[PDB]
Amino acid sequence: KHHLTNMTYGKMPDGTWKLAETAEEAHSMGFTAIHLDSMGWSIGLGVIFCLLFWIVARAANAGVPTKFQSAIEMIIEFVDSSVRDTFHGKSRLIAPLALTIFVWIFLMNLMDLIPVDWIPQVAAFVGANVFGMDPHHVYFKIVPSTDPNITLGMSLSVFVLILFYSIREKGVGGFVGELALNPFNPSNPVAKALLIPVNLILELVTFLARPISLALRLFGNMYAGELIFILIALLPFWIQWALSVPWAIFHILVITLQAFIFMMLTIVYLSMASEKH
Amino acid sequence: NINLTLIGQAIAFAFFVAFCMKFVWPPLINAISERQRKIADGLNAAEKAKA
Amino acid sequence: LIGQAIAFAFFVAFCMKFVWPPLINAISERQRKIADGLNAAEKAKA
Amino acid sequence: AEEGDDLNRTYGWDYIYEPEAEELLNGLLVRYIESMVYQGVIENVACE
Amino acid sequence: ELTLGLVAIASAILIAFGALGTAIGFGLLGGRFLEAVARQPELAPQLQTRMFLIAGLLDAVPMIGVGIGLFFIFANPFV
Amino acid sequence: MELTLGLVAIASAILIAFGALGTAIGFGLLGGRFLEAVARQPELAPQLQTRMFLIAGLLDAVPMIGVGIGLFFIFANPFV
Amino acid sequence: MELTLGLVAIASAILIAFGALGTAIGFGLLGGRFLEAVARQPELAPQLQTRMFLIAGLLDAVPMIGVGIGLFFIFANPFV
Amino acid sequence: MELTLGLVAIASAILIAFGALGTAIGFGLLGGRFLEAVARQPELAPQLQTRMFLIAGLLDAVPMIGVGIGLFFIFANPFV
Amino acid sequence: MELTLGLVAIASAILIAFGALGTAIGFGLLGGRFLEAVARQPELAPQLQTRMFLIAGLLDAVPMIGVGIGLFFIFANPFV
Amino acid sequence: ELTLGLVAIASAILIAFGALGTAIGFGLLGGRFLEAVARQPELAPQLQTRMFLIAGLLDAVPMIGVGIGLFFIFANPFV
Amino acid sequence: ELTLGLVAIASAILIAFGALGTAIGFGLLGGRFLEAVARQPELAPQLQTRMFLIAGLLDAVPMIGVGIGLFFIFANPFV
Amino acid sequence: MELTLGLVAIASAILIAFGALGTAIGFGLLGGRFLEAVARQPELAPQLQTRMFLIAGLLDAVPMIGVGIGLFFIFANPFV
Amino acid sequence: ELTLGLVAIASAILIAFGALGTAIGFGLLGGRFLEAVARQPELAPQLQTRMFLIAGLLDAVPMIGVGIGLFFIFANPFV
Amino acid sequence: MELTLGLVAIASAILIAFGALGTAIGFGLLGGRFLEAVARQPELAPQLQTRMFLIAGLLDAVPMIGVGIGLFFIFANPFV
Amino acid sequence: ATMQCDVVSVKESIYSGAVTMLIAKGAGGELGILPGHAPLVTLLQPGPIRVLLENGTEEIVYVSGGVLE
Repeated sequence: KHHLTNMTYGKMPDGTWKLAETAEEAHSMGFTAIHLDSMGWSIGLGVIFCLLFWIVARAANAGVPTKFQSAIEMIIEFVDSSVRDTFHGKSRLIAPLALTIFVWIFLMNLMDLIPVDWIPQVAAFVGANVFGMDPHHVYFKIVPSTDPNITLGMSLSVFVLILFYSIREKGVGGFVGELALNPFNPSNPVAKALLIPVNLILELVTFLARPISLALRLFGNMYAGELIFILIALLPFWIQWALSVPWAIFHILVITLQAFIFMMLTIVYLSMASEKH
Repeated sequence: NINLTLIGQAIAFAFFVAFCMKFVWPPLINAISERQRKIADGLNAAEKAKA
Repeated sequence: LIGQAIAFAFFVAFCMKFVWPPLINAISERQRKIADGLNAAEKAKA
Repeated sequence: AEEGDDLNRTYGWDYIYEPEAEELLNGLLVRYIESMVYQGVIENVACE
Repeated sequence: ELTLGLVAIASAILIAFGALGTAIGFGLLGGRFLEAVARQPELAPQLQTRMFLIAGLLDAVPMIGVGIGLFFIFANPFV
Repeated sequence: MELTLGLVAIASAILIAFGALGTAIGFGLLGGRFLEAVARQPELAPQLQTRMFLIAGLLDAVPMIGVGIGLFFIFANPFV
Repeated sequence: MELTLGLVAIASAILIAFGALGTAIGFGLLGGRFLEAVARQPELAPQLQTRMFLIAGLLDAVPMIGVGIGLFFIFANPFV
Repeated sequence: MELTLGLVAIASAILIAFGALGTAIGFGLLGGRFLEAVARQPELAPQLQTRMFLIAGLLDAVPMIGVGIGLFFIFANPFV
Repeated sequence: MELTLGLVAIASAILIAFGALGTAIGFGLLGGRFLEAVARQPELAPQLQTRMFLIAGLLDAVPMIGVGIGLFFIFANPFV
Repeated sequence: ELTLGLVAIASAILIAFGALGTAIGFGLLGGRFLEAVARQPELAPQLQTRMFLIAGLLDAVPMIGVGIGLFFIFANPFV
Repeated sequence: ELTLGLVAIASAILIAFGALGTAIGFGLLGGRFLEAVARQPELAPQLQTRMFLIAGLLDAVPMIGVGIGLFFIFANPFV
Repeated sequence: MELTLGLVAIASAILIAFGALGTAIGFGLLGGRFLEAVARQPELAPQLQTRMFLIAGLLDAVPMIGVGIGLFFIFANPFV
Repeated sequence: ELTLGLVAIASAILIAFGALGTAIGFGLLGGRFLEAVARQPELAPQLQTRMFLIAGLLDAVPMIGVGIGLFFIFANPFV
Repeated sequence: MELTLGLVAIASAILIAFGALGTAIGFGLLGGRFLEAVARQPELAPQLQTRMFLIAGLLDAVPMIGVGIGLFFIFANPFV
Repeated sequence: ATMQCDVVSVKESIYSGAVTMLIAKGAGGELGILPGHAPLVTLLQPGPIRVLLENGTEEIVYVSGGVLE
């Protein structure tokens, strides 16, 4: 366990499958310049649903479908109903947006239900097969997606869509404008710090902070999940593992919840931006 | 040691899928069958009304 | 920092690529709902 | 007069008063008096 | 040396703790105000007006605290 | 030398923000109940407003004293 | 001394600011219910305000006591 | 030993503070219901005000005890 | 040593400090609800008051015990 | 030196939050107890019955803190 | 040396504040419990059953904390 | 050295203690309203209990994060 | 190195403390607004709009504290 | 050096703990009225899960933010 | 189960029978009613009333003013 603890210390806090362009690819450098090179795993995990739904798209019908196709139309009907009846901005491809981002955050949090330690104790054969083992002993084994940079990209993508609408409703002038109920102060220096600076930071940071919060929503929740898995790793045999199961159940219950509220608030921002002023 | 931990995980997943089968399948299955049956009923109503 | 930007740009392309199919899947169901209404109309006409 | 009679206990169960009990009781008294008047009208019509 | 850290701590308190005051008080006010408008939907204008009035009456002390903290952050005393 | 300066600054600021709650919460409660009252009887909105100012002038003084003491410390703290 | 000068500053801030909330919160709690009573009883307001001020004065005694203690510590601190 | 002076000064500040908070907050709690009831039942105002005084003094006793301990330690600090 | 003497004094003070504060607030809420109920029940004063005395005696037992320990320390400080 | 003051403060806060919790929990119990008794002058015995039934349930962990504090004062830790 | 009082006061914090959380939570519970059980006396037993449910579900974490404090005392880690 | 050890021990205490408080409060708040609801609708008790369990599981999440990290510091002894 | 831990603790305050404030505030808003929309489901959407307005009203200064903490962490405006 | 490590450990500990507290209180505030409304209108189940989901999302904003960055400190102290 | 519901005006009753669901617009809160429910009284908005039997059908009655026990 103790050496296993050291391996765990090395392994999970890795960055993008320990990848860094113009440098090495398994133990390149702690916190040096690098790029994201694990998101592709989740991208393909999404292409999985892409094909799974191309199945139903080509095997589309009006009658009774097979069980899996019936469940797919369950989910499609459900999500379309939710997005439309909640609210719609411009009826331009918003619903496909919402449904795909739903299922993506769903899956991207989902895979974590697998063991952290089965991945290395299996892929050790492949690591010894190609590209060394000692940097793999440091950190080179794949980890279920846990980088926040995917969250940052998604959040900024949403923010870009928000900006695109805000210019398409052209409310940017009023969007910079804000409601300030703080006009006066009884003394000179406090009024000096009041007039320009107080309201300027007010109109600046408000909408800026939100997407940051959303990205860290995703990251912190999924991160908390992986860390619980990590603590489960100890007690190799004296435990009966009978108490990790209930937390795992609860975590599963959560997964859907954060994913859903995430795409909710996505819709909420799209709605408010698609509204006047 | 390592085998012991991995086997503990496997037994855990056994208990999971035991409860996953018992608790997760029925509601989804029932909803699927119910909608399939009710859609069939709507179509039969259409045919009957046509005749 | 570069990975952040690549994740940004690259997720959106995938969503755009998958956009037509979801809409197609969504429409294909409304027709089933339409049939019940048509049957009701036929009963009313009868 | 049967408002202090015909009773033998105060029920440990009671209703919760969604509006103020005062205004509720006032509206009650309104309806009760109106109903009394109505039935009296009925009776005198029969007598006629 | 340490004086800078203590000044930073004080400013953090100055801005954060009154941020609680605004948050909590506005929470109570929002709850009650929504209750009131639920009573009379038609009186929403004057309700919102009173809400603006009281909220503007509120934030003055938070404004003072945050301004003083920002002053330390840019121009601390006791250098 | 760090001791007195840092402690004076800390004490002043805590005086201020701790009053920040004082005013914030006191005013929040008063305003919530004022809204309840105007919801019930909107007729007396200005009279209840008058009583509201009657309370507003009554709740804020000591926090203002704390504010003044803090400002005194900022400008010329009486100490060594 | 500078150590203990800051210590006295801290104790003074405790007393003064702490009274600031004690009074502010007591007053807000008072005023909320007071507005409630005004709403229900728009006639009994005079004696309402009299009892209000009576109990409020009953409230802030120890608070002003602490304020005096703190300002005593500011001007003419003890244990010199 | 000045460190010990600051110790005991802060302790006394805490004592007198907690007494002040108990007084202020409890008094607000009572007064809310006092005014509410008296507005409801102005008739019982004498009896109920009597009970109000009966309980108000019934509240602040140990607060006063702490206040006295702190004041004495200001005048005659123990353990010197 | 004198550091430890000041620490023991801090502990002894602070114990009764929270004790008084908590007991005061407990009586505050408890008595406020007393005034409510007895105002709603002008006839049930005696039995209600009897219950009130019972519960008031029941409230602050452990608090007075801690106060006794604090006074024990004040007269006879242990762990010298 | 230091360990003595540490354990003294530890026992003090033990008993101190114990007493705080006891007092405020008792107040919360009593308030609703008394209002219910006012509404229901009849069932005062069984109300008192359940009242103590839950009061004894209440002060358990505070009593544990009392035991811990008394043990520390009499039979302290290592120092 | 200092570690002794440090871990002792950590344990004291755990157990004492756990007592706070318990006591005050059960006070909040019992208030509305008394209300409801007074409103519907006939349901008192099953109401008690739900109370037992939530009572068990309620204060487990304080028990965990107090036990960990006791281990920290006797079977002291950080040695 | 002992400074860091005391720091980590106190941190571990923090993590469990505060979370315990928060879950206690959420629990009590749900319990009062749950029981009063069951009193209101003594019929649909199953799904009431159902929603109650679901939101209860919803509650403790971040506090369980905290307790996990506390035990992480207890046994893994990071930075130790 | 001391100032580093000082500012780290200061940022801890800066964000967590306002976190408490926001969490409780929006909890109260949710409870009250939920009650209201239950009362008039027919009046849900515009009331939701009001709620969004007040949500933007409250969250301003807590976000400011978060931003100050982030500024300090990325670049302490001190040694 | 290790002292600053304990410093950041404490910062993170209190950070995550405070986040847990805020969430553990906000969830309770929500759930109370949630169950109450459910008791009022059993039929409105869909809208009430809807709103409850919405608000639960709106609530947790800052707490687990600070949680995440604090654990980042645990793995990568954002300094030497 | 179901439970008796009696729609009575001063002139006469309107509807009677044992039922298990009811929709009513109270002076304050809108109210849904089920058998065994805790005893309650309140004033009613002058609007329509919907009551649901266990036969998969729900009656309607239009009411102007009145009280519910």
